Amino acid sequence: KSTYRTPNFDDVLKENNDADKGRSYAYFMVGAMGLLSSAGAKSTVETFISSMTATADVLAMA
Amino acid sequence: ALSNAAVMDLQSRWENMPSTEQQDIVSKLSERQKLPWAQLTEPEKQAVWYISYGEWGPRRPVLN
Amino acid sequence: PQSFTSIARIGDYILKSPVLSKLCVPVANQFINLAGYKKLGLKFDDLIAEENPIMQTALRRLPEDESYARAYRIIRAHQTELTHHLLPRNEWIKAQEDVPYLLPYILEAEAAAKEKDELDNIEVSK
Amino acid sequence: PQSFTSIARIGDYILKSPVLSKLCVPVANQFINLAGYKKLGLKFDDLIAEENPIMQTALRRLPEDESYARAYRIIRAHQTELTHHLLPRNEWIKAQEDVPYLLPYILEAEAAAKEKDELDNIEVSK
Amino acid sequence: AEVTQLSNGIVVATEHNPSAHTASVGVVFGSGAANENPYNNGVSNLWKNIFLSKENSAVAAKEGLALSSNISRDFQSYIVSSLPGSTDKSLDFLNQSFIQQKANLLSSSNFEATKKSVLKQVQDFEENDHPNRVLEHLHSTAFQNTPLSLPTRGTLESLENLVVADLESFANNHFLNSNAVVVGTGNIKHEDLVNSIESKNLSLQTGTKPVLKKKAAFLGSEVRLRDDTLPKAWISLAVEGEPVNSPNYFVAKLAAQIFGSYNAFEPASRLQGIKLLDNIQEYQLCDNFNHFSLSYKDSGLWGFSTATRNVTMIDDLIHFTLKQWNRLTISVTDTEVERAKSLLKLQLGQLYESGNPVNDANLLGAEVLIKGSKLSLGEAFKKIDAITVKDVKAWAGKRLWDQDIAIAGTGQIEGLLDYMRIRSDMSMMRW
Amino acid sequence: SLYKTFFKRNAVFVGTIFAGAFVFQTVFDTAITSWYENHNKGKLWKDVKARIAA
Amino acid sequence: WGGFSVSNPTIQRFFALHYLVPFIIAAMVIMHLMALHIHGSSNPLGITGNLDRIP
Amino acid sequence: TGLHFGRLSLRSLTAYAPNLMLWGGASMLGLFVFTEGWPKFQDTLYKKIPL
Amino acid sequence: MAFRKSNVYLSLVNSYIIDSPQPSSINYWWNMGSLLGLCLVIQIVTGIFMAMHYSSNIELAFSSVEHIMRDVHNGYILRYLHANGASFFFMVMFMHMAKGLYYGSYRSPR
Ligand code: HEM
Ligand code: HEM
Ligand SMILES: COc1c(O)c(C)c(C/C=C(\C)CC/C=C(\C)CC/C=C(/C)CC/C=C(\C)CC/C=C(\C)CCC=C(C)C)c(O)c1OC
Ligand SMILES: CCCCCCCCCCCCCCC(=O)OCCCOP(=O)(O)OC[C@@H](O)COP(=O)(O)OCCCOC(C)=O
Ligand SMILES: CCCCCCCCCCCCCCC(=O)O[C@H](COC(=O)CCCCCCCCCCCC)COP(=O)(O)O
Ligand SMILES: CCCCCCCCCCCCCC(=O)O[C@H](COC(=O)CCCCCCCCCCC)COP(=O)(O)O
Repeated sequence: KSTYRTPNFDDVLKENNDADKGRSYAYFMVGAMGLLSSAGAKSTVETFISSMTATADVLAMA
Repeated sequence: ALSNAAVMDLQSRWENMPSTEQQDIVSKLSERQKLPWAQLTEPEKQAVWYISYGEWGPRRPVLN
Repeated sequence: PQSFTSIARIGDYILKSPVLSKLCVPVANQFINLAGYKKLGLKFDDLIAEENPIMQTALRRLPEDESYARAYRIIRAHQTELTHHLLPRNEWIKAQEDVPYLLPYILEAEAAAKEKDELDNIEVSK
Repeated sequence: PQSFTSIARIGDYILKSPVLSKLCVPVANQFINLAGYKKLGLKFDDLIAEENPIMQTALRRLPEDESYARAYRIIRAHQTELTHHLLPRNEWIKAQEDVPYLLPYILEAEAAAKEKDELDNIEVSK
Repeated sequence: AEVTQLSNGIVVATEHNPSAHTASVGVVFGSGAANENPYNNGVSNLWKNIFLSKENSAVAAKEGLALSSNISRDFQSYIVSSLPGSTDKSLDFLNQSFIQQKANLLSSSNFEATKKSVLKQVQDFEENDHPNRVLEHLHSTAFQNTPLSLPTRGTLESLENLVVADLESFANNHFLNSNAVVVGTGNIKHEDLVNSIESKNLSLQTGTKPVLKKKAAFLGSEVRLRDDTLPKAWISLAVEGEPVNSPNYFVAKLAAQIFGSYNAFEPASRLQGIKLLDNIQEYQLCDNFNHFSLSYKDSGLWGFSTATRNVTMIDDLIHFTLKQWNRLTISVTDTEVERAKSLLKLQLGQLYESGNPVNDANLLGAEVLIKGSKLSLGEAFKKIDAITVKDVKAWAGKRLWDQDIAIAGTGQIEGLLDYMRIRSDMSMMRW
Repeated sequence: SLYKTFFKRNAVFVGTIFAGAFVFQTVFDTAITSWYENHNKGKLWKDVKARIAA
Repeated sequence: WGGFSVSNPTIQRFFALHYLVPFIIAAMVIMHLMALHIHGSSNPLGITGNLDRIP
Repeated sequence: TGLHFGRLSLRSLTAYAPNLMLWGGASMLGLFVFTEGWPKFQDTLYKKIPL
Repeated sequence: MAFRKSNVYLSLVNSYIIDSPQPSSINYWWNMGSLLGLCLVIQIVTGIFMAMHYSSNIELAFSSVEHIMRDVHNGYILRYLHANGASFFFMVMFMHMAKGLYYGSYRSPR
């Protein structure tokens, strides 16, 4: 078999590319992973920064 | 006789073959059938069964 | 770190004896296909680690046509194991195609570094 | 980071003016022997910092016979400074051997890179 | 300078030039390497070499006629050039030994002596011409499983299956009167050519060439023909371009004229106006690159082909180039367009208006087959004078901002990184 | 298109990731509190505070 | 402060911070010898030192 | 026939001034995410019509 | 060349986490090295923010761990992320010393 006959990728390939639709779906699931890694990363740097604030006992003697 | 480079692998090649050529090969094959058999070569013998009794158009399955 | 001269000294003692060849060669055959490097499409002499300088030597003395195929069955194995699959049962290395092709290039590089150290400690009797 | 095209514009305006050349050229050579680079045996263009590509260029276009002397007055100054001495009075660079030998190679390799930036930034009319 | 057309059942095109001293006359067919299956592939290349065979060119040399031929993706060509006093002696040759009789060329001696002489040229192409066997492997993987992926020269594995049956079966299907253009360039008047087809007959066939079932469709892929025993690393990288008769045809040619061509060894191709050359000259990342905008009937290509001895810094050549393609979308200057206007008008002023008539007859027949008439040069200069900076930005954001790419490489392309580190270079992540 | 507005410029891709994680922060916090209290009706303090009705 | 004036939350966090930062300085000095080693030390004449080097 | 430049061009600055303002908005939208729950910044952060 | 290769700091980032050629067949047991790097930052960051409230005398040791778990905002998070995360350090590491003991990563030249 020559090197110009590319093998079958037909059971992996899409049936309709539409390159503005297959790319507006890959950047959706990437963007959804970045959307919960911002709610999950505000709520991590809020845990450590608010832990350095006034504790419960030193608030009581105000 | 019929050349090797027209009936080689008439399984993946019957569909997406142009339609004027697609019934040109059944015209050449129908003249090779007016002979005593077992003189047709095997790429010419197994590729007349695919035309009459293959899986394309009719005899396509209901589900892919 | 087992020095193939020492393997083949033990290994040829087993095959030479009629009793031990009847006994532990059928154990050796069942051990080979239970390992299953054939199913990844490798011979055994792709599996040998190539970082000692003896085995680094014997991969330069190899001919070009065998060092091109050996450099392909490795890449088919890094591609098959990447998909967590096996090779299809036609592509498996059969029994006759599993021959020690790199064994004689090692036993002439091992005996050439054994002689280099037997001669670097020679004590001349005056 | 002063770009010798600029100081040759301010310098050659001072030299051409008869009032300023009487006034601030006697301050100039008084600044030179007070600086004391001749006493280590260096001309001034040995001192120009050679780590920018407009001056590393002009050190390749220097001829071979002057780029061997320049490679000696530097090592004669590294050797004189680490003994914490000065060169003897018959080895100081005199007032006439202190010539701008690297000024024409810089000024032609600085005005040939000003021209390259006036050609990546042309707004050609229609 | 004017080109006319007629029709008699067969189209007659003529670009008369009353200054030159030769007169090319030939037929240009509408089939190419995009009109054959991968099992008879190379029958278009094998028909050129029995037209240029020894017996057929010995009879043509007796009257003082030199035979040329060209096999491309979309069109074939069979041109017979001669002196201006032989506008009928070349038609009488072209009607005799190409159209009327084919039992002289396709004998059992002349076919076997030509089948061994193409197989020679293909084998010496596949292993000895590296910057062009990549461009075949770029088409063979950008448009794979589709008619625009077949090589024009034919694969070597398919070229040794061809018998004279497949040579004649291609002739009856594609050398037809509805598919052909009898073209004539050089020093021939138009009225002499059309009267010399009517005074002869020159009929080929009936018509109805077979229509393809699959159109051309770009598929972003890669192929690595790596070979460590080669002293360089050739790389062709491309996106889907504009096909011919597109409204963005000349914008895609002006977009590749911006980054132009380069040869590192010439002292005058190192002082060009491309901004890419400043990043490429500091460590000498390449020896040459040319930017192409190919344009076929159904689809096209757009990208660049390169060659490199610096095999460790390939991934800085591809990165620094592709970060200049992104400048087309976002911040291309007007001077980079006003320069590439003036070079493109010189680029295709030397292609359509050179001296050679047998090159003009290749580019006249390949245009009236598709468009129906040849677009003149004085009017195609007004289509380049009206390209703005916004039209390149509107084109580039459609065609190459974050689009898929097709890669083909050979040589020592170990240093070439894999797909998603090149495909992700198309978008800048700061725009 | 949809790609030409949102996912083309990265300056407006991460603009609507942060504007979609700012809305998700206040909504998902309210919709968990309002579920977790409703799952334990009768056991929280404001249910005991109302049931001390004398 | 961790409160309203300099108190027990402050001195307790000014010690655990003060223990830390010398292991940031000791990892910024390694980032300071790396930027030095690519071009070498200067020398009190201000000319190139690539001619006469000693280990 | 000369552009204003300091290795950045004025013609290449006005090609980013759209996208430099869109990046200022994508940072203020990133500042509002991480600095809510700050009760001082909630004087201008529950002024919104829901939430 | 590229700025990730041309800088003195970024080329350490480039040669280790961006351009480092890893073999293309390594399974998921090769992630335990990257987890131990994350699990080390978890112990260190939840050690600094916890040792701002910890007094180390024998009288105030146990009484100031309970001061963390009762009086500090999100103090129960820090003490539990770091007492359990230290026990997840040794479980990832025991699976990291057993990958290398299985796949022969101890042999020469390593
Ligand atoms: C913990 C503090 C520091 C350490 C361990 C340190 C270490 C060093 C060392 C070992 C050298 C080479 C020896 C030498 O060239 O003198 C050096 C050079 C240098 N340091 Fe520091 N340094 C420190 C602080 C600083 C500071 C605070 C500055 C400037 C604000 C600085 C600027 C420099 C410079 C410019 C050089 C190069 C001098 C030359 O080579 O000519 N360093 N440093
Ligand atoms: C490899 C890194 C570390 C490991 C495995 C580790 C492990 C532990 C363990 C097992 C405990 C006992 C937890 C318990 O039983 O409650 C502990 C407690 C503690 N560690 Fe670490 N630690 C690490 C790093 C650090 C660092 C960097 C700091 C301080 C800057 C730190 C400060 C503390 C403190 C203050 C306690 C307080 C007692 C407690 O509340 O548990 N640790 N650590
Ligand atoms: C071989 O290829 C690699 C590879 O190269 C690397 C790097 C990794 C990743 C491994 C690592 C990154 C491990 C290295 C870990 C360290 C160097 C630990 C350093 C961690 C720290 C947290 C440093 C300490 C610094 C601080 C604690 C500063 C934080 C400041 C604090 C807490 C004070 C806050 C106070 C105020 C006022 C804000 C791999 O996993 C890997 O395989 C894929
Ligand atoms: C006179 C005083 C005597 C006192 C003696 C006490 C001090 C002894 C000196 C110890 C060494 C001090 C300098 C350490 C240092 O700067 O090296 C850190 C790595 C720098 O590597 P490089 O040489 O810049 O890169 C050159 C490369 O070839 C080697 O780079 P690579 O090794 O890969 O970098 C590792 C960084 C890992 O970082 C990360 C992110 O993983
Ligand atoms: C330091 C101690 C070790 C920590 C182990 C963490 C190893 C993995 C790090 C993951 C960083 C992902 C960045 C990749 C990237 O930017 O690719 C960018 C874009 O990728 C993305 O958009 C991913 C969305 C953002 C993911 C947010 C993950 C944050 C979770 C942090 C958890 C670990 C602290 C470039 O990717 P491209 O070249 O294919 O275009
Ligand atoms: C710095 C190392 C931190 C690693 C934590 C890993 C262990 C998971 C437990 C997390 C508990 C602390 C978070 C929390 O209480 O928030 C809780 C919410 O849960 C989460 O969001 C966890 C998501 C973590 C995603 C991590 C993304 C990467 C961030 C990198 C650092 C910038 C409570 O949120 P709230 O204070 O109510 O806003």
